[PDB]
Amino acid sequence: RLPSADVYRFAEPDSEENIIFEENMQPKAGIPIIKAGTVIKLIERLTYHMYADPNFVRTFLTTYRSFCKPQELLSLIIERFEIPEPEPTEADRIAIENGDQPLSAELKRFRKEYIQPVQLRVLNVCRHWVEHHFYDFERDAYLLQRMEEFIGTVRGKAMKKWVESITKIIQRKKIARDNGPGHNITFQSSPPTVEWHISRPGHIETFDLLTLHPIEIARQLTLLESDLYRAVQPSELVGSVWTKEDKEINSPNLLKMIRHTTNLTLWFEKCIVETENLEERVAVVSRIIEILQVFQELNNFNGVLEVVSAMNSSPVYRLDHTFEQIPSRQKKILEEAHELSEDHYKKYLAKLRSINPPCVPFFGIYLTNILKTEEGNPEVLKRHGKELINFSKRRKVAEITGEIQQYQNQPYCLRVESDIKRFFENLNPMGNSMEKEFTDYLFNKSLEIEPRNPKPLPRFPKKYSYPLKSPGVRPSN
Ligand SMILES: Cc1c([C@@H](C)Nc2nc3c(c4cc(=O)n(C5CCOCC5)cc24)CNCC3)cccc1C(F)(F)F
Repeated sequence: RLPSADVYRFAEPDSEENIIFEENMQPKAGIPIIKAGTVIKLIERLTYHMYADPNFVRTFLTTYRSFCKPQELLSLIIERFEIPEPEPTEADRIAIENGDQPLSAELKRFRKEYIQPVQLRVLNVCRHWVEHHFYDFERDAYLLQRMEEFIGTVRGKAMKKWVESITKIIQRKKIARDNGPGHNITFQSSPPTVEWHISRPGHIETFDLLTLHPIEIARQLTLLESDLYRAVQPSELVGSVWTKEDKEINSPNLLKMIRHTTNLTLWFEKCIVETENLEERVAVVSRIIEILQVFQELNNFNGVLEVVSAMNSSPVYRLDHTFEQIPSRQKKILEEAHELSEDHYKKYLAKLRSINPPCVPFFGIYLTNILKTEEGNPEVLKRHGKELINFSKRRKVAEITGEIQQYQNQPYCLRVESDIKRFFENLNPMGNSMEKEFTDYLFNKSLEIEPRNPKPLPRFPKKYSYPLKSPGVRPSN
């Protein structure tokens, strides 16, 4: 029936030396769930003759980079396509030598019941690859040449529509190379006016924390973070690519999210500790809590928990004389914001699963859970002396990426202000410093502005030449 191992590797039999399945679920579901296997066995079951497996295709193509390179994958699926057909029977040879057509009964069967199935499943994998994962081919024009040489040498009536589907996707993605962004945008309620404060509209030189409006700070950062959140692809997280040695190649949108998070959070800390006058620093902290209010009103959980991160920082959290003068209202607001994180993020996930769109989810819990998954599961399971790729680990990370992805569909009914947007895109509080040494700077600055117990607090001069009373978090209705 099936071909032999000396001509075709994807016809080696299943064993505990080559595949492990999950026994959780599946009491003869038809399709088993692979816990682990060799890459050959994974590719085989990705392109199986008995069944299509679209959930495995998606999960595989999101994650394969943790176990297999693009060029290796393309070689493997092409090898899977190249099935050896059987030789004729002795009677069919006799028919051929007589000048007649052979009956060809097993060959006709094997084509219909093995080859065609596997080959159409290979094309299904290729089609999913060029649609949802085209960045591999954007990063590798030789990979694209190989794919297009493959797809354009496929022969057969049965393969025609798949080849045409794949090539239309490849051509459409080639247009995307020079096109880029556009306006789409699911937005439904009426948007507000842009709110303005000490900064006169367009006078970018004047823009600061206390001079832009706190509602508008929150709304433009929410617009920004919504776009940053929505730009991260699933595959950028698998293997923790942001902490591999090709991060700035292969985590482009992910590092932009991470760096924004760092720059805004350290900018809040910087704003606080470099205001050495206590009374001004209360105004700073109070304004950041008002930005947190508007983040809470917008359901930008990412912006809430960035302020939580700044206020719980070593430099800021010890500034007891500042927080003593923050009113009980704003203290309750920070307490409730901290409570989002308490008990493993219990209140966060309960709130997130009960609010209505739009939102920006907190991004850093997903990174944390992916790292816990990465550090807590082996890359290979050992069986019988052989090492099998832990695909259950990859499925676990892929599941977490889908919990991100379900919220990437929901932009805001907020008006963009392009100068405030560009201002916040260009935050760099550290400058030429690095994070650790900058936060040690900020901690030393904290100890300057509020010294420790038996050294009394000195009086420092003002730095703001402008009114420090906020306009408030209520809009100009
Ligand atoms: C509420 C607040 C906060 C918020 C954001 N922090 C915190 N708020 C609560 C609890 C916390 C426990 C804790 O272990 N941490 C630490 C986390 C690791 O980093 C070092 C701090 C921080 C906490 C316990 N439950 C009650 C609410 C920051 C500054 C000023 C104020 C205000 F009270 F003045 F408003």
